[PDB]
Amino acid sequence: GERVQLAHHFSEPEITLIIFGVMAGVIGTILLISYGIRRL
Amino acid sequence: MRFTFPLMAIVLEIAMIVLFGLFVEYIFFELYPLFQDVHVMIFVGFGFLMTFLKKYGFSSVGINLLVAALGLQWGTIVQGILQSQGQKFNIGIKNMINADFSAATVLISFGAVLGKTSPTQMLIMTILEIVFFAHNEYLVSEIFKASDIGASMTIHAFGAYFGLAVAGILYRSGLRKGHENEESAYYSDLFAMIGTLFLWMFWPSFNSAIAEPGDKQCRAIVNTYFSLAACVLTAFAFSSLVEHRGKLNMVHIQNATLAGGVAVGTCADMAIHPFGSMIIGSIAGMVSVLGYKFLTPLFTTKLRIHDTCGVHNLHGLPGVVGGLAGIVAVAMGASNTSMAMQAAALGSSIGTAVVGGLMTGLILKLPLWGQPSDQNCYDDSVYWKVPKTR
Amino acid sequence: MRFTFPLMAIVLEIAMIVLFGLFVEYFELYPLFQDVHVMIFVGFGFLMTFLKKYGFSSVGINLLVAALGLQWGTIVQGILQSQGQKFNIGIKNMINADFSAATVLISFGAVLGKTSPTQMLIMTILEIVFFAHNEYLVSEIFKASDIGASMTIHAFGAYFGLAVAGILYRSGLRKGHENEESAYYSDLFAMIGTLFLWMFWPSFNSAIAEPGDKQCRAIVNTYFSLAACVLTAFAFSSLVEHRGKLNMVHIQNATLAGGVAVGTCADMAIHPFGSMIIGSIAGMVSVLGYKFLTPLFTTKLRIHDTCGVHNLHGLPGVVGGLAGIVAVAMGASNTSMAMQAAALGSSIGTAVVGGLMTGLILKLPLWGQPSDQNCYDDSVYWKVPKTR
Amino acid sequence: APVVIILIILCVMAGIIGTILLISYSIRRLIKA
Amino acid sequence: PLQQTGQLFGGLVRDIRRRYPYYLSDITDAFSPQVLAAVIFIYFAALSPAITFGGLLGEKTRNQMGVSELLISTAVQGILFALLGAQPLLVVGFSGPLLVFEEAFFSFCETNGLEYIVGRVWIGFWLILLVVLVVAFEGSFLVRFISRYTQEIFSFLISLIFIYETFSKLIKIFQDHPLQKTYNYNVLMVPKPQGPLPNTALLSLVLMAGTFFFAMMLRKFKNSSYFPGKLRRVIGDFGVPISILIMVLVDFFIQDTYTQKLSVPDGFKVSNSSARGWVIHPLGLRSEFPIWMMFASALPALLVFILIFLESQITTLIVSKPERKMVKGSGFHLDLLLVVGMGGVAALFGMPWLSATTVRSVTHANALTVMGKAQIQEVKEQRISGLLVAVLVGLSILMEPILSRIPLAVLFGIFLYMGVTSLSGIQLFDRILLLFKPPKYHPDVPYVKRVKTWRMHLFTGIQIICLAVLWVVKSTPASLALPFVLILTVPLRRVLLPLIFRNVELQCLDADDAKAT
Ligand SMILES: *[C@@H]1O[C@H](CO)[C@@H](O[C@@H]2O[C@H](CO)[C@@H](O)[C@H](O)[C@H]2NC(C)=O)[C@H](O)[C@H]1NC(C)=O
Ligand SMILES: CC(C)CCC[C@@H](C)[C@H]1CC[C@H]2[C@@H]3CC=C4C[C@@H](O)CC[C@]4(C)[C@H]3CC[C@]12C
Repeated sequence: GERVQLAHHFSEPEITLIIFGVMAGVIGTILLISYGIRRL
Repeated sequence: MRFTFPLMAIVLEIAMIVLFGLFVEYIFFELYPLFQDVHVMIFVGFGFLMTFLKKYGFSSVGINLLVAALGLQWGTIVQGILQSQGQKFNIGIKNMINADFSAATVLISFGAVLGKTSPTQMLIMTILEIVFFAHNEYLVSEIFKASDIGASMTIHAFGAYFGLAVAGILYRSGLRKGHENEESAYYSDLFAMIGTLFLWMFWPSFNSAIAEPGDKQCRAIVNTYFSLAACVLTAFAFSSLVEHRGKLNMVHIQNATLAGGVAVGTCADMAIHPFGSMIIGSIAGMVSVLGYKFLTPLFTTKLRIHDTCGVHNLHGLPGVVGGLAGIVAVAMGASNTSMAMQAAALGSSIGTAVVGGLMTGLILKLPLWGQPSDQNCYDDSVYWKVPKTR
Repeated sequence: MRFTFPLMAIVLEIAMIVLFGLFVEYFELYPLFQDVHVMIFVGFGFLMTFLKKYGFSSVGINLLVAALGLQWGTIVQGILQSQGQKFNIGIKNMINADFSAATVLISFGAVLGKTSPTQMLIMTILEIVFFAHNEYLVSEIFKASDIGASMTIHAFGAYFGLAVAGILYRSGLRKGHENEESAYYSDLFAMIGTLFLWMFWPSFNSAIAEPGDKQCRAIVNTYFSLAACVLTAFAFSSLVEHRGKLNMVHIQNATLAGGVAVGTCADMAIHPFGSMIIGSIAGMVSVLGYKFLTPLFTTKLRIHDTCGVHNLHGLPGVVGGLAGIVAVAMGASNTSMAMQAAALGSSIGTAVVGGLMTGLILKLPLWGQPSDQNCYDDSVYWKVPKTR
Repeated sequence: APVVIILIILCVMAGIIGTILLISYSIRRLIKA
Repeated sequence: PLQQTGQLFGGLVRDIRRRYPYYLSDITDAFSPQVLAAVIFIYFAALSPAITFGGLLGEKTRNQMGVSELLISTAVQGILFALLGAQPLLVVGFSGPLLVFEEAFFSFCETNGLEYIVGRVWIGFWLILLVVLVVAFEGSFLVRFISRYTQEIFSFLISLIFIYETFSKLIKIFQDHPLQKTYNYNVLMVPKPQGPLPNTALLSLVLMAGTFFFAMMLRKFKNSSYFPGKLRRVIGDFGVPISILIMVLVDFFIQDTYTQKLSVPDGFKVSNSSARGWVIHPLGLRSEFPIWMMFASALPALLVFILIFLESQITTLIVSKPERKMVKGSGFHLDLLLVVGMGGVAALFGMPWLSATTVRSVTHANALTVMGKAQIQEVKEQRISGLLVAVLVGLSILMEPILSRIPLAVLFGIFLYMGVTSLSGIQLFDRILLLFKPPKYHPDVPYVKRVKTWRMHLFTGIQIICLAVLWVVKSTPASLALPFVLILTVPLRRVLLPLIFRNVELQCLDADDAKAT
C-alpha cells in the first residue's frame, strides 16, 4: 500500500479470494434453488 | 546490332583502365575480414537471390556478376574523384568497401527490372546509376553530414526507387497481367534461399564496415544481428497470416527476412539498444510482408510499375522506415547530429533516386540495346545457351 | 486453427523484445563468429535438404528456428551467467547463442518432416532452457573441458531429438514413407551444407577457446580429425554397400563426425596423430551407425531419426566424451576424469529427460501436425511451385 | 535464482499461450453449436 | 435478441453466438481511412470528458480518485470491451450520474467517518454478484419493454445535457475572464490564472466558433457535389481532424494571449500517494472497516447497477436500431455483464466504474456510418476503433507535449458538433421541428399522413413535458432518481397513452422500425 496501513490477519489476495469464494457459494446456492423451483 | 554488347564493354573497360592510370595510385588487414563478407554478399547473395525465376537463373547470376564487377571499378573511380576533388588518390581497404556498396545499390536497382532488360542496358544503367548514387551519397555524408553508416537512405531506398523509376519508364503493357515465365521453381527457390541466407548472415559486416572502430562498430554488429533475428520471426508470422490457408510463401522468406537488416542501417551505430533494434526489425519485417502481399500488385496493375523481385518491399519501404527510425533516434537523444539533416538526407536520397532513374530509363528506352520482346521476358535463351536438360 | 503459428511467433517475438529490454545492455573473435554463423545457417540448413519434397520446410524452418534460438539462448545463457542480473552483449554471447541454435537444429534434424513450425517453436523454446542449464552445470559446476562441445551440444541435441521422436512415434511411418526419399539435385544441394560444415568446423571448435596455445591446438586437431574422417567415411561407405557403391547419406553426414568426436579433446595436447585416430574412429562409427543402427532404432526401438542425426551427433558425441575421459587419464589435460564422465552422463540424462518432457508437450493435437500421408511434404505448410 | 527467473518466464509464456488457446477453443465450441 | 430463452445464461451464450462468428470481419473491415478518422475523433471525444471528470472527481474526493486513475480505468475497460464485447461500437467511460454517485458516497462516508475507497471496493464487490444473477436469469429481457418513446426521450435529454454543459463551459470561461476596460498585467499563471486576463474569453469564443463552423462546413462538403468523389469523401470523413488541426494551428500562432489547454498527469501514478495505493485492502487501509457497511453497501450497489444497466442498455438500443443499418448483431446480455464486471474489478483497484455513454457511442457509430447516394447505406462495424481509442486514452499521459498545445475551445466546438449531430436519429426532434411548420410542408412519413395534426402535436407536447420534468430532476439534489423517472414513462406509454390515443396512432408515432402500422 502507501504510507502506514493497519495490519490485518488476511492479506489482500487472501481476503479477495475469500470474498470471491463466498460470492460463488451464494451464486451457486441461488442457482440450485432456482433449479429446484419450477420442477416440482 | 550484334556486337553492341562486347563493343560497349570493351570501351568501358578501356575507359576504366585509363581513368585508373590517371587518378588511382596504391587498418587494411583489419577491415579485410569484413570486406570479404561484403564481397560474398554482393557477388553471391544478390546473385542467387534473383535466381528464383524458373527460366532466368543464368542471366540473373551472370548479369549480377558482370554488373558488380564493372561497378567496383566505376564506383572506385567516381567516389575517389568526389572525395579527392579531382586530384590523384590512394586506394586502401575503405576505398574497395564503398565500391562494393555502389555495386550493391546497382544490384538493388537491377532487381526491379530483372528479366526485362538486356546486358547492354545493365551496363548503361550501372554507369549512370553509380554517378547518381555517388553524388547523392557525397551530398548526404559531407554536405548534410547525416549519420547513415548502414545506408538505409543512400543505398537501399536510393536503389529501390531508382529501379522503380527505370521500370516505370521501361513499362511493358503486355506484362501487366502477368507472364508465363515469371514464376519460380523448386530448385530455383533453393538457390534463392542460398542467396538469402548469405545476405542474412553477412549483413552485420555490411552495416559495420565503415563504422568507427571500438564501441560504434560493436553496436552496429549487435544491432544488425538482433534486428535480423526479430525480422525473421515477424516475416514468417505475417507470411503465414496474409497468404491463403496459412501456407508460407517462398518470396516472403527469401526477401522480407532481410528487411530488418535494411531498416536498422541508419540506426546501426547509434545507442538505440538491442530492444530498439529488435523493434525496428519486427516492424520492418511486417511492413515488407504486407508490401509483398498488397502493394506490389497495386504497383504493377494500377501504377504501371512492375517490380520483378519486389525490391520496393525489401529496400525502399524498409529503407524509408530506416530513415524515419534514424530521425526518431536523433529525436530521442540516441545520437548526435540534427533531425533536419536526417530528414534532408532521406528526401534528397528519394528525390535524386527518382530523377536519376527517370533519366536512366529514358536513355535505356532507346531501341538500340537489344532489349527482349514481351514474349521472351524472363527467358535465359535470349542471351545464353541454355542446356536442353534441367 | 490456422492462426496458431503467426500468433505464437508474434507472442514469442514480443516476449524476446521485452526480455532484451529488461536484461540486456551493450572484435578479434568476429571472423570466428561469422564462420560459426555460416555453419549454423547454411550447413545445417542445407544438410537436411536431401528430401525431394521437403527442401523448403527444411531450410526455412532451419532459419526460423535458429533466428528465434539465438535471441532466446542469449537471454537464457546471460541470465544463467549473471545470476538473474543484467549483462553486456559481446561477441562471445553471439557465439554461444549460435551454439544454442546449433543444438536446437541438431534436435530438429531428428523429427524433420513429421512436425509443424509451431511444434518447432515450442521445441526450440524448451530445448534452449534445458540445454543452457545443462551447459551451465557442465561448465561451472563440474568445470569440465568441452571446448568443442561434443557432449553439451551434439550428444545433447541428438538424444533430445531421439526422445522427442520416440514420444512422437507414428505407427504408419514405421515401415517407410513414399515422400521419405532423396533426389539427385536435392543431394547436390545437401553437399553444399556438408562442405560448408566441413570447411568451417575448426572455427566451431575453436571460437571460445582460450587465446594462445589452446586455440591453435583446437584448430589443428579439428582440421586433421576431419581430414582423417573423410577418408575413413568414404572407405566404410564403400565397404557397407553392395558392390562398393557410395551412399550419398554417408558422404553427406559421416564425413563430419571427426569434428564432433574431436570437440572435447580439441584444446588438449592430443597431437595431430591422436586427432586423426579420433576422426577415423568417428567416421567408422558414423558409417556403421547409418548402415545398421538406424534401421534397428526405427523398426525395433520405434525411434525414427529422419536425418540420422544419432549417427552424426550422438554416437560421435559419446565417442568424443569417452576420448576426453581417456585423454584426461593419459595426462593430456589437467581437468578431473570423473568430472568428464559426470559431464557426459549428465548431458545424456538431461537430454533424455528434456526430450521426453518436450515431446509430451508437443504430442498435444493443437500445433497442426501433418497426417501420416502428408509427412515429408512441403505442400502442408508452403506454397509449392508447379514445376521442379 | 536465475533458474527461478527462467522458470517464471516460461510460466508466463505458457500461461499466455494456454489462456489464448483456451479462449479460442471455448469461443469455437460455443459458436459451432 | 431480447427474447427470454428460459435457460440459465441463455441470453449470454446467444449474444456470444451472434457476434463472435464475425470476428475476422471485425478486424478486416477497419482497413479504411474512415475508421482512422473515427479513431481520431473519438480519441478527443473520450479523452476530454475523461480529463474533466477526473479533475472534478479529484477535487470532490480529495484526489482519492483522479485523472490518472480514470484514464487507466478507461484504457483497461475499453481494451477489454473492444476485444470481447458484442457491440464494439459502444464507448465505455465515466459519466455524470457516476460522478454524482461518487460525490454522494464521499459525503456519506465523510459524515459517518467511513473510508470512501474501501466502501467503493465493497460496492464493486457487490456489483459482481448482482450482474451474474441478472445475466443468469436473463434479466436483460426486460429491455424489450423500452420502446422508441423512452429511447428517444433519453437520447434527446442526454444530447440537451451535453450541449448545455458545452455552452456552460464557455459561460464559465467568460465569467472567469470578463471583458474589462483595464487589467492587471502582473497575474500569477501557475497553476491557473489568479485574475482576469485580456483577450482570453474572446479568443476562446473565436476558437470555438471556428471549430464548430469548420466541422459543419466539412460535414456539408461531404454531402456536396465538389471535387472527385473519393477525395471528397476522404476529406468529409476527416472533417473533424482537419478542423481541429486548423484551429489548433490558429491558436498556436497566437502566442501572447493565454488560452486554457488540456492538462494530463505527470506520470502513471495515483493522484494522492499519501492516502491510498494501487491496491486497496477491502478490510480497511487506515482503520478497520465496519462489518455492517459490508452488507449495507448492497443498496448503493443496487442504485449503481440500475444506473449502469439502464444507461448501457438504452445506449445499445439507440446505436443498434434497425434503421441504422447495423447488420452484424448486438449483445445485450454479454456487454452488460462485461461492463458491470469490469466496473467491479476497477473498484478493487481504486478506479471508477464505467458505463456506455450515449453521446460518445452515438458519435462513434455516426463516424463509421456510410451514407448512400440522404439514406444510410452501411456501418463499418469493426473492433479496431474502440481498441485504438482505449489505447490512445491510456497513452495520453505519455504524450503530454502534444496535448498541452490543444485549447479547450476547439474541444468545445467539437462537443457542439457532436451534440448537433447526435439529434439526427430522433423522431422526437423531427416532430419538435414540425411544431413550427405549416402542415402542408410536413414530410411524407407514416406518423404524419395517418394521424391528425393536433393529435401528433399533443403527442409531442406530452413528451416535452416528460423532458421538462427530467430537466427539473437533473437540476435538483435528488438527481440519482433520474433513471426511475425515465422508467416511469414506460407505464405512461403502455397504460395512460392508450386512454387518449388510438392504437393506430400509437403504432405510427412509436414504431420500432418506422413502419406504417
Ligand atoms: C491527500 O489525502 C490527504 C489525506 O487523505 C489530504 O490531507 C488532508 O487535507 C485536508 C485538506 O486540508 C485536511 O483534512 C487535512 O489537512 C488532511 N487530513 C488528513 C487526515 O491527512 C491531502 O490534502 C490530499 N492531497 C490532495 C492533493 O488532495
Ligand atoms: C456480496 C459479496 C460481497 C459477498 C457477501 C459478503 C458477506 C456475506 C461475507 C463475504 C466476506 C465475509 C468476511 C470475510 C472475512 C471475515 C473476517 C473474520 O474475522 C470476521 C468475518 C469477516 C469480516 C467476513 C464477514 C462476512 C463477509 C463480509
